[PDB]
Amino acid sequence: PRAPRTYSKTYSTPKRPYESARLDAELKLAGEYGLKNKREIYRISFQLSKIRRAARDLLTRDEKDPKRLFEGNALIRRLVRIGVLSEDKKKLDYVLALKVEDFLERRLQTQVYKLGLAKSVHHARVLISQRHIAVGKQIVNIPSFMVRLESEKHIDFARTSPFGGARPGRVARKRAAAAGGE
Amino acid sequence: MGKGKPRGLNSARKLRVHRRNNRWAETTYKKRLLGTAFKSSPFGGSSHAKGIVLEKIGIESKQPNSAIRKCVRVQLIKNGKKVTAFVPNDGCLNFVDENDEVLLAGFGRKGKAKGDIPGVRFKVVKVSGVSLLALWKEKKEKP
Amino acid sequence: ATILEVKVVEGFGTTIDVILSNGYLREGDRIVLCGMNGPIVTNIRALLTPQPLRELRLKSEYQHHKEVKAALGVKIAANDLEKAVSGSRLLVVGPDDDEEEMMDDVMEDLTGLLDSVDTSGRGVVVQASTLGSLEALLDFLKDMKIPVMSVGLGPVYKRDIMKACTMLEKAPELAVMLCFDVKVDKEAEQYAAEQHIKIFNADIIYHLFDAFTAYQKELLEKRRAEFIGDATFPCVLNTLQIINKRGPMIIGVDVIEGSLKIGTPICAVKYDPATKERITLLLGRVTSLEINHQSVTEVKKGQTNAGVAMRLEDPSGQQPIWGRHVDEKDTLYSHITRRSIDTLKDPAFRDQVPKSDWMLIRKLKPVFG
Amino acid sequence: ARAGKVKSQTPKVEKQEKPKQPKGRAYKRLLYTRRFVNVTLTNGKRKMNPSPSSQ
RNA sequence: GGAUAGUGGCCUACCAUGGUUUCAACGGGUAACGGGGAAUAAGGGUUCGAUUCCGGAGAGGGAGCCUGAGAAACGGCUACCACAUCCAAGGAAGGCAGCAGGCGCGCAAAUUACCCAAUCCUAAUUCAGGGAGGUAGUGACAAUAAAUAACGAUACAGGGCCCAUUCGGGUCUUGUAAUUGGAAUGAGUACAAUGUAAAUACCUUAACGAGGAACAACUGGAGGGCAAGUCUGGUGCCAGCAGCCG
Repeated sequence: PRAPRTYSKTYSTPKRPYESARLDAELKLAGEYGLKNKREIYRISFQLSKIRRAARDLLTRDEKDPKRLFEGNALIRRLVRIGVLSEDKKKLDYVLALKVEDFLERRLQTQVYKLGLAKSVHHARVLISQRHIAVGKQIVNIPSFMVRLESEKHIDFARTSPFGGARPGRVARKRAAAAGGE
Repeated sequence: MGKGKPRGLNSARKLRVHRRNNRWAETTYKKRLLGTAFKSSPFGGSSHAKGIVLEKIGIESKQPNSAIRKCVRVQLIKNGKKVTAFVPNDGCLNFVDENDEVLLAGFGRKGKAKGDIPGVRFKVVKVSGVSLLALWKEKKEKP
Repeated sequence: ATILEVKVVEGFGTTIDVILSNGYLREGDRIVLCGMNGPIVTNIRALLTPQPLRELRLKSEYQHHKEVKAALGVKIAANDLEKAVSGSRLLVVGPDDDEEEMMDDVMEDLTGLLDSVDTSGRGVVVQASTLGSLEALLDFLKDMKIPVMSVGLGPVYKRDIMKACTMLEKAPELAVMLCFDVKVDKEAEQYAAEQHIKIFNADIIYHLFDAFTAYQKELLEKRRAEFIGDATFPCVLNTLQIINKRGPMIIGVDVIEGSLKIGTPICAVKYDPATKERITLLLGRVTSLEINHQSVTEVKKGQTNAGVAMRLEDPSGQQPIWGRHVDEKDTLYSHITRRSIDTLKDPAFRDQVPKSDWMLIRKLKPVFG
Repeated sequence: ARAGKVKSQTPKVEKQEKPKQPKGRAYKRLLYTRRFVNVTLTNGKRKMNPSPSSQ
């Protein structure tokens, strides 16, 4: 009886179930970026919807007045920091027409492939899940990381682990012991 | 055209009281306030209820179609009243048995008849800690 | 490691009396015993001792031990053993293994054990203090030929009375409680009759046969007899004279063979003689009789030498007019052709019809056809 | 029978040793490659579950 | 006037006849504790709030008090009305809507565990005690994060096409095979050392750990609403499906 630990159901659902034009649209999004569920598309949909509602509240209020200016600026400073919104579009009205593709092409999933490293997209997710890729001096292992634009300069393979230095084989440990006999 | 109803700045009272009268002409509002769910509706205004089997009756379906539907007569525990439940799937009433506890449920019509069965407003679900889905798909047998 | 009884005690619920040959036990380590319908694994709740007289007998107050050592008997309080049969091997599992196997060994001793309980039979219900007496009670009622349906343990509550109330429509005198040495709430006794059991509590165990059997013989002998009437017992009658011909008919008959009744269908046959017709009606039945001034039930075989007067009612069809259709010289008989023999049998009573009879149902038919 | 005749009366056909389906992301890539990328043959309108060309 | 810690019809004595009422009094019902709030979500609104915070009632049902600054106390007392123990039959002792646990009621809800290290709390009190409170167990109540294979060359064959004297190079890219090949990995198990009141568990890792037979995803669908079979064999107004049309 101290403090009920507050939680929030983030990701939501569509209104109609079997709308065939929507199903084809969501499939090609999964086809490009190799997502497992429909939930990872709805991940953006809810989180993006919150930003639009905040913009609608600040737009309808009068300009050159307090909150509108201060709250709206902090919203834009965040979206250019994360790297979703471009640097030549800091006008509030541009935030309304953002679209889901800008968020999905700003993850630790896609940015590893476009650097190089993995190749063929789906391989990149397997490298992230298996304890490779240290962005800072610490190994990240979530696909939905969201890279911070400034931090994209440091994306390399880890010091430890394969393609690094220390850890040699597992499969080569078979061939180390076996080939040594011959 | 003043639209009948009073459109006054101090009309407040008549606007509120006129609608508490007209609210009584709606079935969901009327049955919630008066509370026939507690006083009627064989169950105790609840989702599920258990009972014991008395006999096994074959009921005839209605007009365009023609078939015997298979049903069970049940004595409810908490109320003491008697009802006529339905057993789904091919056979299945073989597993139900006579003189056994049976857990009942609704049909999904807010009362009323379902499809083509005259006066059968309940559905059989479990029989002594095992559902008819489990017994009909031979995965674990009755105790 | 052996179970002895399955007692239902206050506070603990379903306890188990064990007898220990050799071993150790502590308040915490789990066991693996045997259920009738489930392999059980569960912890020790508590551990008792008598200190130092009796095991149970009547009274109930114990010591509390954290750990015990063999060899001595002891009650074990525990959880998840609402059914847990006597004679099981109470194994232990400290650090290792999923044991069982003894499950299949001792579950063969359980399958061939409580087979007397007819799962969908026709009454009654038994409730016992211990499971040891419950086995002996079922085997006792097995040989006395009382059908036994359902079985349970512990005190009786209102939910355990409706347990045996599927037979209220059928019998209805085959739906009773045979409680072996346990009490009832009320609540339970304020639901019993009421509608309409009723309870027979006894703490011997051939009372709760004698109390049942003495009760049972009352309402099986209020079924047969009475039939009495409906069941038509045949007869033969010599018509001596005619007192009143019609409205109503009074005939001075004389009984030769068989019994008569208030409600014996009568048929005085016009002796065909070619077509085997008559035809089947002499109105009634016979409401009243008269031996001088006394109505009786009735004359058999030949109790009175003086002629008895009949009194026939008018139910179905035209009455045969006396003189034209029938006369004094015609011998009167019963109505029995076929469907009276539906009432014949009605097993267990027997008698009537008694073993001097009938004997005349070889004669019937024909007679008529 | 008057109680589940067709449940017991039918000819009993059994399961087969198929090559297992891949789960997760691999199944969605199948549906991506099947419909969009490879381009199935269609005369007029599309068809998801085909049939044998016979009456 | 009396009482009260103190105001007052709170209570008496002698007077006066007033007070509330269609702006709904008085009575009845509530499967009614009041709010801070929760659910749904254009704008307005509907429905719920036993329950982690604040206030008020009650300790089986009613009255009645003692001690203390503070109690009509109930893990204190005196009766009566229920229900209940132990009797050597003289009499003794009673109150889980605190914590576990057993009954019963039911559609419907957890272990008779470890400990005062934290949060605070009480005394004469740095030290003692605390089922307040914390730590495990049980736990598909909700919620957050996301393993079930990825890249190769061959083997099968399609797509682009320099040119299409016929070919075919195949220079570029793709999907199909119980072909195969090297590389990963925690799900596991496990010396230690962290962790902790002491232990589990997580986080870090010595050692061991994947080849389709496994380390194997279920759940409900495929006439219309509504995404998806005019597919073989059985069934023949029966057995069954079907929220509704059927």
